[PDB]
Amino acid sequence: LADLFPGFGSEWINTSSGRIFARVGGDGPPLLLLHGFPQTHVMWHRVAPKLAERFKVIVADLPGYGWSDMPESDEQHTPYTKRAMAKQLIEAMEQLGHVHFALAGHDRGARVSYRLALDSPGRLSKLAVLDILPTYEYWQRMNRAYALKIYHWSFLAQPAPLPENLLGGDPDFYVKAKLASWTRAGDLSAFDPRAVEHYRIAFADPMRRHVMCEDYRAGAYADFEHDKIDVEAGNKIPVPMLALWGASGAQTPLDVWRKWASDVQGAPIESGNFLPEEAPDQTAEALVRFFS
Amino acid sequence: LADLFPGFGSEWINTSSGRIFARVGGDGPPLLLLHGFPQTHVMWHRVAPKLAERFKVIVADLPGYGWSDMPESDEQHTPYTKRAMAKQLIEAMEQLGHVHFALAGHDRGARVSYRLALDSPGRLSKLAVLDILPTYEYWQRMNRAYALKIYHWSFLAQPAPLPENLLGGDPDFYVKAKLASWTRAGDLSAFDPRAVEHYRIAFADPMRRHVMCEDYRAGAYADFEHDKIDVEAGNKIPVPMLALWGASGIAQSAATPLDVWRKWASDVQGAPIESGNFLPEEAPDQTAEALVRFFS
Ligand SMILES: [Cl-]
Repeated sequence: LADLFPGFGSEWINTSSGRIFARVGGDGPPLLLLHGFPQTHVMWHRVAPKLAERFKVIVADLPGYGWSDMPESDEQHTPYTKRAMAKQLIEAMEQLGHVHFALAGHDRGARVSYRLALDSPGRLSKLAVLDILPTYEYWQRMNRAYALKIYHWSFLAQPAPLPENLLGGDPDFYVKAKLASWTRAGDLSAFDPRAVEHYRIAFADPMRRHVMCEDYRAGAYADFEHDKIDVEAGNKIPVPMLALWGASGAQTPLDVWRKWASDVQGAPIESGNFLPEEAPDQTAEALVRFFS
Repeated sequence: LADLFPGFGSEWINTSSGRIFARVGGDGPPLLLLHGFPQTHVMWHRVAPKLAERFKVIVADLPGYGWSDMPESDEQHTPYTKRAMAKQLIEAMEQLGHVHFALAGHDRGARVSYRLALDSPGRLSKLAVLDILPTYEYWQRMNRAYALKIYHWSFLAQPAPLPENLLGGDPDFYVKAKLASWTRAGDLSAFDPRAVEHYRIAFADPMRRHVMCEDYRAGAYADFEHDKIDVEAGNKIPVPMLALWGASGIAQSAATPLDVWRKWASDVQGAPIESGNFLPEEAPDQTAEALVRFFS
């Protein structure tokens, strides 16, 4: 497996729920980057160096993902709820002495990120979310068209062992097909082959796949219920926010986030749903300018 | 594989879209029975003998299912649309000299049946649909709760080869889990083990699994569009109709099925029966009685 982060160290960070793995580089104000599904921290390999010019950049594997430990789940999928993941990553950041930091997330990591901002806004100076709407909004939008487009939200959330059993027959094909399907190009050409190998190796492990299903089960149930409480309470994120999204993938995303946050700017980028790899120069530029 | 219709004949019926396999028994008015997913004609084995006491019973494998031929599909999934399946089965019935007949369908076969009644009502004396609402009605109900409870409508409709690839690793496990999960009890006890082996063997063929995926792809697209045209036009089935459904099945999930069917048909009756989604196997005496009384 290739080292795709020149000048970055490798850290295992202890928490009460298990170790969080991170690549760490740069100096200056602290910036945490959180990947999503079906990827690992290495999805930031194209943009993290530009960020590390100006920030101390911490590129973490989500709880249960990549090389992070996998806490044992339960009947409500608790450690893979975004609330729980946010609490664990707040603990990890405290181990480094970071109790107020900047945060950017993509996909599931962006879900952790806006949940973190709702639950513990004092932890964040600035927030970026990439290629997402709140989990509540996806579910509110779930008609025939959406059930077909984002079928994996219901499929991966089916009670165990249904998706686990299916995913084990040929995991390489499934993860490579998802990676390609969600890009503008519809193939693997936006990715570094070395990064695809990281994703494939992670996805090849049945325990790692079970975590992903627990993540989507949380997304269908507890995450949705947490979001619903905020909607009903009229809670809006007060942290300055940036919403970025691939125009060919979230997509009016800024209209949606304005209902969820009181200080948000945003922009589409010509890309599918893997912005930091499909449009790394654009994405890095927007993030550097926002966080500075 | 076992003979579950002892005494019944067999036919391999030619049509422009491929052969239809059927077991044929009894004597009297013609009655066609159409199975669904993930099953074959043998799911009628517990009610078919009783019906054969009063009707000429034709127990057919759906186009692409069981031992019927599997036509090559196309970009619109045409031969596995319920419109096309109904045309094909109309041809098959004509080969037998049946141009006006009674019809009962279950699950996908019931979808073929109500589409048949919408496109070609003159072909049916009476119609029974088991364990279903119209395809349009399931999609209209699509929200979070529904998407989570009936995931396979969207899963199996994903573009090929995604579900085919997933189902190929351990097909026995998936189909046996579907059969058990959709029964009242949640196990395989409602089935004759010999019938389960018919279902398992069919599902073990990748070409048969591909057909099933095409069926659900049609169900997500062309079948839905066909249904949408009829309900937006206010078209109702004029053929006298019976709707039966298992109380624990998904046709009675977020709907009162008879009220749904009254939107689609101008002369409909029906009733729930205590059962999951496999009425003719889970509640055979009750199902057989309802059908005999209705078609008589
Ligand atoms: Cl998604």
